[PDB]
Amino acid sequence: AGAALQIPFAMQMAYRFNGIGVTQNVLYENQKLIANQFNSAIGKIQDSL
Amino acid sequence: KRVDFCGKGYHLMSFPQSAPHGVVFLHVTYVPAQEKNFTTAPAICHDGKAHFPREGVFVSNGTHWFVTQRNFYEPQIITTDNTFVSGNCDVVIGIVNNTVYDPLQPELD
Ligand SMILES: *[C@@H]1O[C@H](CO)[C@@H](O[C@@H]2O[C@H](CO)[C@@H](O)[C@H](O)[C@H]2NC(C)=O)[C@H](O)[C@H]1NC(C)=O
Ligand SMILES: *[C@@H]1O[C@H](CO)[C@@H](O[C@@H]2O[C@H](CO)[C@@H](O)[C@H](O)[C@H]2NC(C)=O)[C@H](O)[C@H]1NC(C)=O
Ligand SMILES: *[C@@H]1O[C@H](CO)[C@@H](O[C@@H]2O[C@H](CO)[C@@H](O)[C@H](O)[C@H]2NC(C)=O)[C@H](O)[C@H]1NC(C)=O
Ligand SMILES: *[C@@H]1O[C@H](CO)[C@@H](O[C@@H]2O[C@H](CO)[C@@H](O)[C@H](O)[C@H]2NC(C)=O)[C@H](O)[C@H]1NC(C)=O
Ligand SMILES: *[C@@H]1O[C@H](CO)[C@@H](O)[C@H](O)[C@H]1NC(C)=O
Repeated sequence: AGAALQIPFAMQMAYRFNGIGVTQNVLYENQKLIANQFNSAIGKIQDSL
Repeated sequence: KRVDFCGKGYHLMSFPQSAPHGVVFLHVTYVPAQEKNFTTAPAICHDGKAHFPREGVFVSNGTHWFVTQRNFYEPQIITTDNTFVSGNCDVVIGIVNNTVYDPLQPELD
């Protein structure tokens, strides 16, 4: 939408949780589990491929 | 709100014009400009409680902390009407110490 403006990635993930109706404390208080789940999900794609 | 469906930027409004066998759309959009960098933090710890912005981000100009809206820089001081509380400050990665100002009790002298 213009020039790239940097933001830390967990803070971008919190904006995106807001965009679906969940408060952002739910992301910050679960950060490690959410990242573990994303990593297992990405590791399952290359296994199926 | 569909990205790039009505031009580049944040769609404000669009005007139609007729062409021969066709149509022309003049899209008016909003494009952000002249950014500055800041230090930032996800929450703020005060009295053993974690505070999150209601809307906006916590930013630091070098020595002081403010809340701003995310798309236009307009800094304000962090109060209990700017933020909400959840939990204690032991669980959030990158939490920062600052004071969150209450209006009522300095009204009550
Ligand atoms: C929410 O669901 C997750 C499942 O992804 C739970 O986390 C797992 O809990 C089991 C316990 O049975 C552990 O063995 C796993 O190692 C956990 N997974 C990860 C990625 O940490 C989590 O406990 C659930 N939360 C609640 C409150 O029920
Ligand atoms: C960050 O902004 C603050 C403004 O709040 C500057 O601090 C001073 O703060 C006092 C009381 O809050 C004001 O009376 C002053 O007018 C403010 N400015 C000055 C120049 O004294 C602070 O200087 C700013 N810091 C940086 C690094 O820009
Ligand atoms: C951002 O990354 C920096 C590393 O570049 C982290 O700084 C380190 O913090 C640890 C404490 O967890 C210290 O032991 C290291 O000495 C620091 N390294 C440097 C180079 O400063 C910083 O903590 C990270 N920020 C967050 C919020 O995790
Ligand atoms: C932010 O403020 C809290 C509140 O005091 C600090 O917590 C103290 O941390 C030190 C060192 O980690 C401990 O020795 C104290 O026992 C803690 N106090 C309490 C009341 O728990 C915290 O360290 C501060 N954060 C930073 C980065 O300085
Ligand atoms: C912000 O700082 C970075 C270096 O950390 C620099 O590359 C960038 O151009 C700066 N942008 C602005 C708007 O100051």
